[PDB]
Amino acid sequence: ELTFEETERRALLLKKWSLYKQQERKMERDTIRAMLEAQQEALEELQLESPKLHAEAIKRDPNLFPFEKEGPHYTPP
Amino acid sequence: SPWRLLGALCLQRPPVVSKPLTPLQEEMASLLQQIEIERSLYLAQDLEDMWEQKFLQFKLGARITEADEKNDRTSLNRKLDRNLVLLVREKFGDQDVWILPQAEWQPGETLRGTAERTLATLSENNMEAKFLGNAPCGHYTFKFLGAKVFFFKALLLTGDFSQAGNKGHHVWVTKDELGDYLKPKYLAQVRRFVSDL
Amino acid sequence: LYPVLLVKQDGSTIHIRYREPRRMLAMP
Amino acid sequence: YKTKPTHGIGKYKHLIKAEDYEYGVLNIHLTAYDMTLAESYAQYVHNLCNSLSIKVEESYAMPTKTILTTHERVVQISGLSATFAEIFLEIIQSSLPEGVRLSVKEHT
RNA sequence: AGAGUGUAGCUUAAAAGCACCCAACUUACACUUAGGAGAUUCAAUUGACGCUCUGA
Repeated sequence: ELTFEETERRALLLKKWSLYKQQERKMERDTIRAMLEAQQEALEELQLESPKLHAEAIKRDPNLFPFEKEGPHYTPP
Repeated sequence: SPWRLLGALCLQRPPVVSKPLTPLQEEMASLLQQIEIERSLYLAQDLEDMWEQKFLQFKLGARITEADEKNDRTSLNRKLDRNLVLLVREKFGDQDVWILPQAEWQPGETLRGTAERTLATLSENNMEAKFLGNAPCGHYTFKFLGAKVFFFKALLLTGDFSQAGNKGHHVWVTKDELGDYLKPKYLAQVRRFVSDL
Repeated sequence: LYPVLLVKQDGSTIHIRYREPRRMLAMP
Repeated sequence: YKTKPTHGIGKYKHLIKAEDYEYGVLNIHLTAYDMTLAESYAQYVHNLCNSLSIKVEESYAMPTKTILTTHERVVQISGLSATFAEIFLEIIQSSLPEGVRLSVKEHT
């Protein structure tokens, strides 16, 4: 069983987590849009200042098929 | 017109240590744990004692090797919970600005080749970097005769950063010291394509 | 399920939801 | 009716599809010690994909292998732009919670 | 220094509708049900606080 005070604390916990992760996704999306527009203007400037390099800017590196990179840890070697 | 061909590279050292959980995330961890027990479906004391003393005997590697240095900006291990960006002071004949590592490229060298050369040009080390694509991350043009500087991006897989006491001024800046070290708008906007996270 | 720390070969402790809290696992 | 201006006002099958450098089919493999962590990261990456408008076909899983167990998950991806791929995988790299294995392997 | 100027992400919306998120059902997405946050830059149609562009 449970009481009223713990239920109220749980509801406030849900509310504050909603606010926290809303700020989280807002900042993530802000970074997304900021660096995406930075790269778009970078490509536009590259096209303007180099008519033969924008064609080779779109090509993709062939070493990404077996991509590999490990995540974080706690106790570094 | 006479154009000054200049490229660069905004190196990225990923965080090896995950960021510490905020107390809000700790509260949500407690909540998810308690609901986990609520939803779960079914001499131990000696085993528990042996296991807790096994936990205690070995000391966990500190997640923060940063509090003790306070001055090791040249050290590759300045920060762990966040990314790091290489940043070396440079002195020009007419300018002296804390500038992201640049390099000179020729039309016979492609941008990827210029970046690969820069990987070991100024660091004189055996660092191991990785490139994703030829799409740049920033451009900044300052003229006196035209010029342009391309800020690329790379990720460090591993690094044998020998002779860390280099004659240069390589400082690892994550996000905060960027604006402190790079005043002009052509250099203080690097955070727009540096992953702040 | 419990938060047991695990290391594969080179001293990289990672939490895992594992039965019977060992608090330290090492793969030889 | 055929001869009326309102001919074909009710057709829908043309509105139903039943069946520039860009990637192929991309498989993200997530092998993790935790069912909970694997599922949470799968949900997170799927949410990122469907927020960034990435064609996701499947989110299945491989069968378990015992030799403790590691739970495996798959995410299918199709449709990337030059800068879009960079942002996508750098976000994936930076948003990996704890001790999980990513992959950008291809089909077959 | 000048021009465009200005409602939370978008609105020939006038403080609204779409968007946005977590929780449960989902492998997952989605649906649905529950909840969450949000703005008309400051002074009298006008001036000045912030953003974009044109230059040094």
